[PDB]
Amino acid sequence: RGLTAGQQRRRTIGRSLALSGYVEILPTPFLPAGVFDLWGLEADDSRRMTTRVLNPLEADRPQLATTLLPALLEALVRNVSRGLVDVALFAIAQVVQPTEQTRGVGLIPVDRRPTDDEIAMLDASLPRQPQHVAAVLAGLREPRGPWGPGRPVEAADAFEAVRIIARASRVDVTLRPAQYLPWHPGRCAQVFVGESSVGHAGQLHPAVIERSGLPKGTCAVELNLDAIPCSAPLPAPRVSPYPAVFQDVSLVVAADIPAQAVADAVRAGAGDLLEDIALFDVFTGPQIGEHRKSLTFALRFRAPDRTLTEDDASAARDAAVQSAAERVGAVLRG
Amino acid sequence: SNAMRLPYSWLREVVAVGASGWDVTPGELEQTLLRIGHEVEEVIPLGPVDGPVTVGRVADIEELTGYKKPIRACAVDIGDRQYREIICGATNFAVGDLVVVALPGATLPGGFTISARKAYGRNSDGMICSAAELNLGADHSGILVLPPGAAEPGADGAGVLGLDDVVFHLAITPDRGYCMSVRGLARELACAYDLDFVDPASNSRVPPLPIEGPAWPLTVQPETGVRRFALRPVIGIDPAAVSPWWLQRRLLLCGIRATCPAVDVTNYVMLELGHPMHAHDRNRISGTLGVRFARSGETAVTLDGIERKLDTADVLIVDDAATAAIGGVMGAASTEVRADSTDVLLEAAIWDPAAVSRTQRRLHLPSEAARRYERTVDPAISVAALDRCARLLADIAGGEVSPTLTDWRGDPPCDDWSPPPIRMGVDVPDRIAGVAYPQGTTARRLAQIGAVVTHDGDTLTVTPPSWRPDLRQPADLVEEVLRLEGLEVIPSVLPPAPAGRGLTAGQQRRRTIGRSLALSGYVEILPTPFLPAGVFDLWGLEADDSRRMTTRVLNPLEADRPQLATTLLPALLEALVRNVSRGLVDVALFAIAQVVQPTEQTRGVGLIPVDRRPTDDEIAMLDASLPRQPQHVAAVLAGLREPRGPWGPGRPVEAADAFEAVRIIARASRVDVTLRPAQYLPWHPGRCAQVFVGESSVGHAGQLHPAVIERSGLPKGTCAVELNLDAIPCSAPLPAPRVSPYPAVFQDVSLVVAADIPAQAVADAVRAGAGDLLEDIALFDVFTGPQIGEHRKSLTFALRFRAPDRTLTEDDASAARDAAVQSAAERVGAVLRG
Amino acid sequence: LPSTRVPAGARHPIIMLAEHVADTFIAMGWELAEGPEVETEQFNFDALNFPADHPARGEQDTFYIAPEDSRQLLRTHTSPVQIRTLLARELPVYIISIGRTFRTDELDATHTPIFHQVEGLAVDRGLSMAHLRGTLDAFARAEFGPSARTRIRPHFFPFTEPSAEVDVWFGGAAWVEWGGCGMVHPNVLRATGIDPDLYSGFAFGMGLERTLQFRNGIPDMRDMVEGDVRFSLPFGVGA
Amino acid sequence: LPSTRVPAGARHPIIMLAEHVADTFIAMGWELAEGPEVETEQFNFDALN
RNA sequence: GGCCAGGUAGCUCAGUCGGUAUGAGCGUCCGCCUGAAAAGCGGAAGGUCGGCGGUUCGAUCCCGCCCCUGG
Ligand SMILES: Nc1nc2ccccc2[nH]1
Ligand SMILES: [Mg+2]
Ligand SMILES: [Mg+2]
Ligand SMILES: [Mg+2]
Ligand SMILES: [Mg+2]
Ligand SMILES: [Mg+2]
Repeated sequence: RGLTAGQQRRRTIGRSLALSGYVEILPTPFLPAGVFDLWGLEADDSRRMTTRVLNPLEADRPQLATTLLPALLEALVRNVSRGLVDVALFAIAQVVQPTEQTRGVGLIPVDRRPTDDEIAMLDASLPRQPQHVAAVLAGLREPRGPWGPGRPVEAADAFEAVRIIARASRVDVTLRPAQYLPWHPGRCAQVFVGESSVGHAGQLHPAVIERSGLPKGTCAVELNLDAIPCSAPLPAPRVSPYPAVFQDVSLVVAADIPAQAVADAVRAGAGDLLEDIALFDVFTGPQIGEHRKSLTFALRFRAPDRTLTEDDASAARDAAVQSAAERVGAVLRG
Repeated sequence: SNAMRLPYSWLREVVAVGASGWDVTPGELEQTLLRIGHEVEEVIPLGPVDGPVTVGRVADIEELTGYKKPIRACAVDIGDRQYREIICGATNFAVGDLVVVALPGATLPGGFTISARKAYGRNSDGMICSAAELNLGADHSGILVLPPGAAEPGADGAGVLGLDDVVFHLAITPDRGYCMSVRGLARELACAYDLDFVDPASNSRVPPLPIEGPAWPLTVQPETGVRRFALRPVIGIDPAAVSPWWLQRRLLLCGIRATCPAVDVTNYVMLELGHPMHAHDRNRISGTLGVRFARSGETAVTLDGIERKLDTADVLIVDDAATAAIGGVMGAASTEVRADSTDVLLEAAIWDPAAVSRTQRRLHLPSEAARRYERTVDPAISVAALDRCARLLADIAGGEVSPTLTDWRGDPPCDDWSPPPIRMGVDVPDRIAGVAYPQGTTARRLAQIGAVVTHDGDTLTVTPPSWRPDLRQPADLVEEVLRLEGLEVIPSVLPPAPAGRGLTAGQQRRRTIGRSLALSGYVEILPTPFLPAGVFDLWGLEADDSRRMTTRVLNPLEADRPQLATTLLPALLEALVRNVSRGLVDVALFAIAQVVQPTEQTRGVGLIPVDRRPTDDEIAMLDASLPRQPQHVAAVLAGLREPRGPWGPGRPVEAADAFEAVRIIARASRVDVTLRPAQYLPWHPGRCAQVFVGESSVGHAGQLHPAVIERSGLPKGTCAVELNLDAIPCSAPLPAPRVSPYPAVFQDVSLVVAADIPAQAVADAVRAGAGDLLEDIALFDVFTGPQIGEHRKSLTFALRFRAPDRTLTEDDASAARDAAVQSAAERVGAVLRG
Repeated sequence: LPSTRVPAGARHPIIMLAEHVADTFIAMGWELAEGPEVETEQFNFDALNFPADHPARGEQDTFYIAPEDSRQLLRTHTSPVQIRTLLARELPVYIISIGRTFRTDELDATHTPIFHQVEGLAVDRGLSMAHLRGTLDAFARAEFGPSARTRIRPHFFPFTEPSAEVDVWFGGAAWVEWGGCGMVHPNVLRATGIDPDLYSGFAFGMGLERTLQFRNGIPDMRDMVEGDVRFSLPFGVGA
Repeated sequence: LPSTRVPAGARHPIIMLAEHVADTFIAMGWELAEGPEVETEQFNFDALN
């Protein structure tokens, strides 16, 4: 039957990240010496519940990897410390997450096949070990050249890695602001597929960066590929031969309102005539209230069976404006 | 054509002769016909009608004048003592004609309820129905007129018209010409249902008429391929006679129009037995009838009144004065039956299938006789079909069958029309089917379809019947057994495939290129292989441009687009215009497909005998006669290449985006390319690169010529790239890097060169002079201020030096940099920036 | 905030379907062959047991290459690849071929003149209709899910005997014609230097545009080939 | 002139080699399995004689 | 193949049987407006009316041939 759906996904994710300027590494499963103490993690952090090794190669690194970030951040330090300061590394490997103290299973006689109840008893005594994808970035995200001086890595580059992985997985993700070490609480996004949390992304906490010797502004991503369901959609597009109508709408919202939330509300209200919507302007200033912002979206309307009048499109736009007012408190820019 | 239309009642009748009481629902019949290999295109039930739909007779007609159309007020006898007044707009009937009347309260097909309406100032108590309104036939110009004697006024319309019937529209495969008749289809159903079959063409159903002498002098040239030619006359037919309704109805339900008893009988026997028949007016035949090839330039007027230009390979029927027929295609107007024809000579002939197929196709005459002859007609039933015609016509038209008969059966006369026997193992159908059939299955099924089966131990000797010329090899007999037992009993078993090698390197390369372009913002399209009309004229190509040496198509769907694509760009540009013209103005399209580039004028290779393997010389000869078909990748770009967003207004497409597409394809192919300025239409001569892999040129890229853009209706600044993937060698490098643990040295060098000097040339010269110590080089500044001379530019490269076994000093790296500067000075004329 | 500064791209769904079909057969040990679109009449008709001056070759309309009677044409199917494979490769042969095919049909919502076909050819010792049916059922399960049911019914093709058509059952749920199949005609094996008493074989051919039409419920087939980005983009980047 | 604004990326050769090995065996009809790295001694030693 | 009926702006179409298609809706452009947009109001541009010839002082319109669609 060839490759499973999941195995095909890991290939597409690896191909897409490499084509986007990421270099793959092989992550080591041995955690650095007190790496979580460097991150400032709480004593009750679920990542601290690790599986330990009796005889490690180094007596100060006997813990197994709950997250792929310590191995990627270690490989990032090697590259930066050797002159390669503009790096972006990723890794697709499984982790180790025990749900209890290391429990053992008694010896089952080899002269026979273990029953399916004995098999399930052996699986439960093992850590969960899901497949993860992670990435770290530092230095210049866009190299300099004749075009200009290049762009340093920022949190949005980590969010774009999420959208690169999500497009490779053929799923839609939603990002919500969140606090989760070792990320910067104001530059961190929790990633959601539907209603299931699948990981985090963004810039790393500055204290974590200084205490780890990492480059300033280091960003990071980590997703749980096993929490992302496999999807094989079967789209049935129907290309309308009728002309479209182009319109723009400017909406004012509180600063904390995510731009995607406004886009979703406009889409939910505009109905089936809305063919495309893109945000192209984020404006602040005294013309707009304090701690508020104006967002302008480009809208494309098209009917499948007729040419639209401008009033047809404006009706769909007003319904979208009303939906944004009810969902994110948007006010039409006046 | 291969359509076969017939009503179920007729098909059921022929089956029921041997299987009394046989009757199946239309749904089951459709499934059984499908399960044995007969495509059922349509199942059309007649009607239905409800309420008072009855036979009437037009007893009076009053012409209502002064309207937009002639309107008739008719008195119609419906069988009671009160004649009904009905208004009708049709003019195809007269007083005394039998018609079909739908009275108020009736419901015609389509849910139309009939009621009495005050129309044209008169009272209308119903309507006179056409065949279309009754769902009996397609005619709607006039109303339906039943032939005299069809029924009496007051008879139930649904019964007289047989509206309970169901018409089956079949599509018959060209290997089953015997199924273009009720005879063949009924025999097939007898096989499928394990029924006893009574052949409607057997002597028990068509008893032979007397044979007391020749019917007409006949000369046959056997080189025409004629297998049989029979003639029998019918004298004293009544010109006032008309075919009975049961005959005209069965013709109508089979898609044939009635005309006169002589022609109706020939068409009816054609549908019933599968043997085409034709009626000649014998009183219009002059002298001996001759069957011969046509001569060069000979013409003939068919019975439709059209003169036909004939060919030396067309078979004709001629007499001493004129051509009588185009053999097996259509009869001529000279001997056609007319309204005053009283003496008829019926023709039953078997023509060469290939000769008829060639003639009817060249003449555009796919007549009911032609499509049957080209699929072979049973030569054993020629006299049976002839006698069936003569007796039916004499009965219907009040004539008398003449006891004379001419029956040419070849020279020397052929007495047995059976194909050659076939030897086959008794279990051969079992082996090919993968099914253990019960003992005797093969012999039973082959005897069912009409073959003679003799047993010689384990080997069967099978002689197929004369109406099955498709049964020539054991595989043909296997299909008969398998289809009659049903393909549903064959199990599903996976074959023993061996270990494969997977995808070729070229197949994997196309996947990687398509994946990389799509991930880089390109949308894939399927390029049409047909070039648009005069596209190379729009490009302004020279008349001797190799792209114009195309391959043309004789019969294209668009006469203005016959040539095949020597380049993928015209198809991509057409798709680009479609997108932009519909509101999608920022677009990047790509396509991976083959082109057709001939190296000589179209040279055809003769027919090689297909009974043996063609020699390796013949295989290489057939390949050289075909144009070259290399694999190309191409792309086109217009509008915004970077969309606008909160970051800024976006970036319009420029030539460097096309050069970047080259580099994406190159990285996907694991090869290095070099770009050099070039002039090559339809590109902009100052913004066009030629792509090289090593020393071999693989294509071009850049912005398109502005004059080409204007003439082609393209967006301004449209860019394009095309590469020949077959010209790029497949590469599988094996790098063995050794990471140096020692620190690097960072230095930048600013070199002033002439503006025409390519930056990659300055970079290659710096690499050549620096040596192994150079780990990386990146251009990051191009400066053209008046501090630099006119037509000159300053280039600053970032250099990274590293040794594999030591730490370098600044002097160590400056030594390599100075050697790189000297190398740039010698190779591209570089001057160190002052 | 939006972070994708790259325009949305997509591979064509027909190319993705061909790639999934190719993967399906390679996973079973089969290989993928090639073939030119402009083919000689010898390989498109004569070697495939097409009778001369017969409706089997006449009723099938063909794009012919100028001049007239040039024995050159645009291939009416990927079946000539069977001839090229059996002449060039050693036995046994288990091959599929995906390429463009040319018919003289008017482009509408369900017909296209230029479409893509999947040809299959297996030649080995002891191959039967059961092996053809097993291959067809595995093919239909890969494209239409595990609950896919097929049926074969007799038909005619000059290059096969017995010949059949394949229907699929994945209206809302009924028998829809998928493609043609059958045992390789012994004349085709003799025209390639293969002993029909030693080797048997089967072949099949499905249209990719037709397959995608009811696998996804796509209304207008004109959108499949016209190249509007609105048709490709919803399918995603595709690997 | 340089046209690639995207920095150089690469997949690891070992992953590339594993992909090439996997493709070679899929083409022969084989499939790809799964296995935890933290394993019980029952499956790593005891059940393997 | 048959006489019809369609081919008209970037898209979907209406309309003209000789000198303006006062073409529509949407698409493009300009002004007011906005930080920049859109809507709104006010305005513009753009068709060689399928192609090639003929008739005519002049052809989207009349004639011939041809290409592309539906019956
Ligand atoms: N294209 C195609 N290929 C075939 C192979 C076997 C039977 C019928 C077929 N139609
Ligand atoms: Mg047969
Ligand atoms: Mg138009
Ligand atoms: Mg404006
Ligand atoms: Mg305006
Ligand atoms: Mg105007």
